[PDB]
Amino acid sequence: ALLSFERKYRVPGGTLVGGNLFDFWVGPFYVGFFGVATFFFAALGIILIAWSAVLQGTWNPQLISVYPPALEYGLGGAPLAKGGLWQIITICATGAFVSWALREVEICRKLGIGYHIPFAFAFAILAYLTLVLFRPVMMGAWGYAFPYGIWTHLDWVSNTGYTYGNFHYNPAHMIAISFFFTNALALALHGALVLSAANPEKGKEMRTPDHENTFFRDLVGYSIGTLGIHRLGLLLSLSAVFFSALCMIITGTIWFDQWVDWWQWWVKLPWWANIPGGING
Amino acid sequence: AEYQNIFSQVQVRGPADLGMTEDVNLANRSGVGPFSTLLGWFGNAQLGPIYLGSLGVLSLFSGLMWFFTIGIWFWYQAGWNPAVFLRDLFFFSLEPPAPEYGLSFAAPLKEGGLWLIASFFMFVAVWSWWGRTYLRAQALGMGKHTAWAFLSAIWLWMVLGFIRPILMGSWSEAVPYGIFSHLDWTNNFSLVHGNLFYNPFHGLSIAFLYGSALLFAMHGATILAVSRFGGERELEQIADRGTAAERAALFWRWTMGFNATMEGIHRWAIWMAVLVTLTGGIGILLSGTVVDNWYVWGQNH
Amino acid sequence: DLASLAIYSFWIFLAGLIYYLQTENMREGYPLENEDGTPAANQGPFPLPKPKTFILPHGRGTLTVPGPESEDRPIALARTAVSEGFPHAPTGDPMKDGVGPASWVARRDLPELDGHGHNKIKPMKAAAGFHVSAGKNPIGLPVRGCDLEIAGKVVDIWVDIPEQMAHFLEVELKDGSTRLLPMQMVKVQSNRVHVNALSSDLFAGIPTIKSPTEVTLLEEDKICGYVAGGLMYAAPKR
Ligand code: BCL
Ligand code: BCL
Ligand code: BCL
Ligand SMILES: CC[C@H]1c2cc3[nH]c4c(c3C)C(=O)[C@H](C(=O)OC)c4c3nc(cc4[nH]c(cc(n2)[C@@H]1C)c(C(C)=O)c4C)[C@@H](C)[C@@H]3CCC(=O)OC/C=C(\C)CCC[C@@H](C)CCC[C@@H](C)CCCC(C)C
Ligand SMILES: CC[C@H]1c2cc3[nH]c4c(c3C)C(=O)[C@H](C(=O)OC)c4c3nc(cc4[nH]c(cc(n2)[C@@H]1C)c(C(C)=O)c4C)[C@@H](C)[C@@H]3CCC(=O)OC/C=C(\C)CCC[C@@H](C)CCC[C@@H](C)CCCC(C)C
Ligand SMILES: COC(C)(C)C/C=C/C(C)=C/C=C/C(C)=C/C=C/C(C)=C\C=C\C=C(C)\C=C\C=C(/C)CC/C=C(\C)CCC=C(C)C
Ligand SMILES: CCCCCCCCCCCC[N+](C)(C)[O-]
Ligand SMILES: CCCCCCCCCCCC[N+](C)(C)[O-]
Ligand SMILES: [Fe+2]
Repeated sequence: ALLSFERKYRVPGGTLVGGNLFDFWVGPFYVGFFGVATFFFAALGIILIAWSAVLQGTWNPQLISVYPPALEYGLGGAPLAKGGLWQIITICATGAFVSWALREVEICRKLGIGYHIPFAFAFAILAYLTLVLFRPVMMGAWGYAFPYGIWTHLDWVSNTGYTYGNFHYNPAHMIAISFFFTNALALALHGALVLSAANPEKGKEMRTPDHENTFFRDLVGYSIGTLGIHRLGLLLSLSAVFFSALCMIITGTIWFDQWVDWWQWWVKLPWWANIPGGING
Repeated sequence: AEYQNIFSQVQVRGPADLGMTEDVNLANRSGVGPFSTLLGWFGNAQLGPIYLGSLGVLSLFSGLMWFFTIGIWFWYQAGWNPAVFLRDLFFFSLEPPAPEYGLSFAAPLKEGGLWLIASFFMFVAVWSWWGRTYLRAQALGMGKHTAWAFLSAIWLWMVLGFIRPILMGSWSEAVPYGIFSHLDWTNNFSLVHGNLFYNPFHGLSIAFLYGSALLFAMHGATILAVSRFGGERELEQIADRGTAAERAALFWRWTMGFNATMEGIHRWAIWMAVLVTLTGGIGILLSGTVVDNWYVWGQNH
Repeated sequence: DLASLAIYSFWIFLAGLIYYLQTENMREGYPLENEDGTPAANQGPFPLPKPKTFILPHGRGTLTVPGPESEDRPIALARTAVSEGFPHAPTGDPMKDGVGPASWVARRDLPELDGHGHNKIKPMKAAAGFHVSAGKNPIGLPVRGCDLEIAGKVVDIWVDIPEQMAHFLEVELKDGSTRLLPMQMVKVQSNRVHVNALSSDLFAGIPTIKSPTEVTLLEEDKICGYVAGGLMYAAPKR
């Protein structure tokens, strides 16, 4: 099936690999070389996971967990049931995410639009590879990565953070959380603005960008503008993930002590380190 | 090579836009503020004008009163020593009344009284500002979406410092006013309730937080991707679908099998964001009042 | 248990909300069609929402969606396979026929009006007080195509008054007439403006506007589509 205005866009071209070989759709889905690659990587990984489910002894979604090689294995390979499948599944996951991005690039080329979406998606992928690849490799072992399990990965988040006390004190974690909070704030506002204009009070006429600018100008003394808010949401989101990746890439590597104590560089500053009074004096 | 539209290549300026009048009392509208060429590379360069009726003045006054109530106490903690003020800036904290005082106001000023005062100013500041988001919308004839979404944020806030402390029977439950302490209160709250990761509402709240970042990244990027077809003019694309809106929808249909409309995407947007603090507020409200330990609660339900 | 009631209830709500959200987003492009233009058999588990009517300002009327869907324009494409799911080949010149990445929608042939009933986009020369405030001014710079040949010169910037944002670069061709070029499809450089999407010989093909001091929604679509379409169809010159 097609959307009423879709056919004029389903033309040949845009593919990065294989010419018109895989240039076709399956229902609403565009295929392409990378659509096939993705399916491959995804099918395998799902299968390899169902297999790990058998070796673990469970078919329950809440229980199936796939752990990386124990620390003792370092960055080498480990037996399938002992961290191998994880290692293989991670390969598939990466292969499927990167393939999904590339498929996107092709969709962009066929549609004549910018590459912003896959570019954005790339940040998520990079966050993922920071947790399962870059940080582990920098730390010396795959055991530092998180396990693939609905609840078991939350365990890893908790233990990993408490390994440094209150993870709240990680300075980069603070910035990251800001962007996430600000992004959610911005999204709530952006959606409410456009909607409050497209859907005015009963019987009235749709408002306009002028009204939108007017509303925020009246409310807080500033309007970023329709091109601006979209530039902002993107910026906030990506910045949020960039700092997430950064807050962890530095943890267990350049800083491995209690994050709270990191803040001592500031308090110990010569010109006030020894002054009495206050909390730290 | 190709331009991305992240920063403007060239800025243009014209007369200060004074905005739509509609049913707004221009007497309360201030004058235009300066123009920021800095802001201009990213978004609109014009600052102001801002509206400030009575409610506005009220809110700004309470707001500052709140902040100053906390700040004076911060100075007092530094012994009025500028050097100590700056170095221990994140360590100062204005704590609530000890449990002993329940929900009374007996507590001494240096022991919860100031907290209650500051909290009072903030209560007025926030609620008055909320009424402000509603009225500014009404004066322009617009929907009340903003005021409704803002209510969801107000909900978490209200629950954290007023509704929960009350049901709990004491102001000691409330959040202290401090950078680091408010973080400590947060960690402690989780430890004390069996770890919020076990709280189904904390988990949903997280899905929406991550969801808001995923969706805004998607949306923002999409609009920028079709800004070459004027996609950023969302209201008119809603009223007369253009090739921008169609390519936007088709990028996602082809990618994930389904898509949005130029108006609908904003409904997805407003809810994704709004549900962060909605589920969150419930999650916290139930903590200590109905569930003491989420791990435990989880074992049974 | 109260918490158990709340979480159970929320999921009920969330499911109904997603339902609602999915239906709201079906106010355009639906019902689904077969490549031949007829209603597809399978429409999915989601029904069409009850119509809603937007009251447009300045007497421009209303917009009711969902509503009868029609391209209201010829689509110069043809099936390349005997079954559904394959690319439809351009029967003529895709750039000129306006299909593929060069597609345009049949939008209203009126201009967009700001909240005050005035034209939202206007050439800068006709916008009182408007002027370049930062960054290199493109006006006067020669316009180079992906084929590295000059195809004209920038004679003005078309501005979005309400947003105070540059939208188009009006470029003058050797024949003396001008064309509009989307700000986002151009690279303003110190000694020129570069256009990757188009080769010199393709600028004349860019659709033209009827009135010199205003462009219409329908005209903007044909201009943006045509230029973007160049990324794929110009290739042989780039
Ligand atoms: C007790 C636990 C510690 C703690 C320990 C940690 C640790 C440890 C970590 C964080 C991380 C984060 N913390 Mg913390 N954190 C704490 C308290 C908090 C609080 C709070 C209110 O208290 C907040 C708001 C945060 C916020 C955050 C975020 C900034 C960040 C997670 C988002 C992210 O990076 O996503 C990045 C996005 C991804 C990783 C997703 C990638 C998506 C992939 C590419 C695609 C998936 C495709 C999929 C499989 C297909 C599915 C099928 C289809 C649906 C059909 N933390 C406490 C103090 N925190 C994380 C971080 O920085 O990570 C980098 C992290 O590792
Ligand atoms: C950077 C953050 C930490 C982390 C910290 C947390 C915390 C803390 C929480 C979660 C929660 C979730 N995490 Mg996690 N999580 C991490 C990395 C991941 C990765 C990955 C490839 O990197 C994935 C796929 C997930 C997936 C999930 C979801 C199961 C769940 C809520 C969805 C959400 O928030 O969506 C945002 C995105 C969307 C709404 C888009 C749709 C995404 C769908 C829902 C994801 C499907 C995942 C699927 C069930 C399992 C794989 C698919 C199969 C292979 C087919 N997490 C890293 C290690 N995660 C929440 C929960 O309830 O956990 C039990 C929660 O509280
Ligand atoms: C060790 C600490 C615990 C923990 C303890 C808590 C607690 C305790 C809470 C959360 C809450 C949240 N947690 Mg947690 N959380 C943990 C780990 C995590 C991780 C992670 C990867 O590990 C993540 C992603 C999260 C994520 C989240 C968010 C989904 C949620 C906050 C929503 C929000 O945006 O509020 C942002 C917004 C507000 C608080 C809105 C109120 C705004 C007010 C109305 C306006 C300000 C007005 C003011 C006067 C203006 C100020 C100045 C002017 C600008 C000048 N947590 C660990 C396990 N978390 C909150 C929640 O709802 O949980 C269910 C919560 O209460
Ligand atoms: C970079 C910033 C933010 C962002 C952006 C973003 N995400 C994106 C995009 C963009 C721009 C897309 O274009 C793409 C998309 O298609 O949107 C729907 C996507 C996407 N983000 C997704 C998820 C996602 N994004 C997240 C976060 C974020 N995405 C950030 C906040 C999160 C979290 C945890 O916060 C999740 C879960 C996917 C829905 C979708 C990409 C779909 C995709 O790659 O499909 C190919 C693969 C499969 C269908 C299956 C792979 C199965 C196995 C091979 C592996 C699984 C093993 C293991 C790694 C998972 C175990 C999970 C456990 C932890 C539970
Ligand atoms: C759905 C939930 C999300 C959300 C939504 C949301 N927030 C909102 C809204 C909405 C829909 C509004 O309409 C409202 C708004 O007006 O936005 C611009 C708001 C808002 N969200 C705010 C904050 C906020 N929202 C947050 C979160 C969230 N908001 C969620 C993610 C957070 C966090 C912790 O994540 C914060 C901190 C406020 C900015 C604003 C409501 C403003 C308000 O209540 O003001 C009352 C009081 C004052 C005037 C405060 C004064 C304090 C001063 C002392 C400051 C500085 C003084 C001094 C510096 C003066 C000198 C200046 C110098 C710098 C030169
Ligand atoms: C140096 O310069 C001078 C001006 C001194 C300025 C210095 C000021 C400084 C440094 C100020 C710093 C302020 C800070 C750090 C504030 C931080 C707040 C934080 C980190 C978190 C806030 C959480 C607060 C919540 C959740 C509050 C909720 C409040 C309510 C729900 C209202 C409660 C109201 C009550 C109890 C009043 C009771 C009264 C009645 C009967 C209605
Ligand atoms: C606009 C709403 C769409 C977002 C749907 C989010 C679904 C993620 C659900 C994951 C969390 C599940 N839970 C209860 C175990 O925490
Ligand atoms: C938990 C959220 C994950 C949802 C996964 C569902 C993805 C939906 C893909 C649906 C599009 C289907 N189709 C073919 C009929 O178009
Ligand atoms: Fe938008």
